[PDB]
Amino acid sequence: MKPDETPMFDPSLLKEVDWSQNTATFSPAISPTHPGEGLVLRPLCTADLNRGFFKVLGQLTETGVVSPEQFMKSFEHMKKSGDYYVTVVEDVTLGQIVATATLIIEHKFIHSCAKRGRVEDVVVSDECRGKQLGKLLLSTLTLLSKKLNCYKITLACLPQNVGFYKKFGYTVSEENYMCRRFLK
Amino acid sequence: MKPDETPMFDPSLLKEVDWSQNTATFSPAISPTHPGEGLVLRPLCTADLNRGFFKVLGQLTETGVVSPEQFMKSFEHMKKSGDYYVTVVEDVTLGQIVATATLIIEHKFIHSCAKRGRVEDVVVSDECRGKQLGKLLLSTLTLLSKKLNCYKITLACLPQNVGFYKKFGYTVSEENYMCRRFLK
Ligand SMILES: [Cl-]
Ligand SMILES: [Cl-]
Repeated sequence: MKPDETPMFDPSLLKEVDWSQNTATFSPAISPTHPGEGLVLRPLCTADLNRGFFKVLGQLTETGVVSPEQFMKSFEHMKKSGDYYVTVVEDVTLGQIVATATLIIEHKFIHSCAKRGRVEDVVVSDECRGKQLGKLLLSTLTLLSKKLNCYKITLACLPQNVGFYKKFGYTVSEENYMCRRFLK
Repeated sequence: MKPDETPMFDPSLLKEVDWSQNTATFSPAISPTHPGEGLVLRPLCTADLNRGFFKVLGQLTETGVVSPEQFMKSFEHMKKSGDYYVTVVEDVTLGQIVATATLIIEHKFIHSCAKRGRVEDVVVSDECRGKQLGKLLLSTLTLLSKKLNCYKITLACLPQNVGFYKKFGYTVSEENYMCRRFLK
C-alpha cells in the first residue's frame, strides 16, 4: 500500500544474538545493541525506500529502475516467508541507510531436515567506511544463523575479499561456484 | 497430518518448459513430458517418504534420522512459500524415486527487484545411471528458472563435475564459495 515503519522481522533477534561468540576484533567495542553513536542496527522497513536504501545497494551492483509497488511487493513476499533477514544500519542523525546485509534461511531435507544460511547483498556506503559496519553486519548475521539452528552458512566473494570473511569463521570451500546469466 | 499425493508445485510447469531451448544432448531423445519408459518427472509429494526419497538423497549426503512429522513440516513450509521446486523422477513400475533435484527461487532488491535461481541437492540413484536423468533434471530446472523470469541461476560443485554443468550453459564464476559449518 504505502511505505511504512513495519520491520521485515522481529528486531529483538539481532539484539539477543550471543555476542560473546563473536570472533571479529572491534576497536572501539561495538555491538548489535550499541552499533555506534547515532546509529541503529535494525530490520529493513518499506519506508527505507525514502532513506537511501537503493543508493547504498547501487554501490554494490546495479539496481536499475524500481517502482514503489515493485519494492513493496518484493518486501512483503520476503516478510511473509519468515526466511528473509534484510538488515540495515541507519544513521538516525541523517535519517539515511548507511549499510545493509541479508541473511536468507534455506530449508533442506538433508542432514535431518536441516536449515542452511546464505549471506547476500553486503554493502557499506563509501562515505561511511570507518565505522566497522561490515564486520558488525557479518558477525551479527552469522551469529543469527547459528541462533536459528542452521547446519551451515555460505556465501560467495571475489578472491581479494576472502580475508575479510575468514574473520567470522568462514573458509574457502573445495566446491566451485558456477553461474548462468540468462541473456535470452 | 498424513503423507499424501499432493504435489509441492503445479506439475504443468515442468511440461510447459520451452524444451526447444535445451542445449544438452539426449540419446535417445527424452523430454519432461516423456522422460523414458515407466518414468514420471514430477514434483515431490509427502507420500514419497515411503517411495525411497531419502534412500536416493542419502547417496549424495547424510540424511540422518528423519521423522514423518519433521519431513511433513519441512515439506509444507517449502510448499507454502511458492519458491521451492523439489523435483523427482519416479519409476512407476517399481513405485520408487530414482532421481531428485531442487530449484529454489530467491528474491532480491538488486537488478530491479530481480529473482535468482539456485540448483541444490541433485542426485540420481546408483542403480539407475544409464537413463540420462541427471541431464533431464538439470536442463528442465534451468529452463524452469528462465521461465520464472530469473536474472541468473547458480550452483556449487566439485571441480570434477564442472564439465557436466557446462552442458546447460553454466560457467565457473570468478567468485570463491565460502562456508562455515557450526561445530558449536
Ligand atoms: Cl545444510
Ligand atoms: Cl540476481
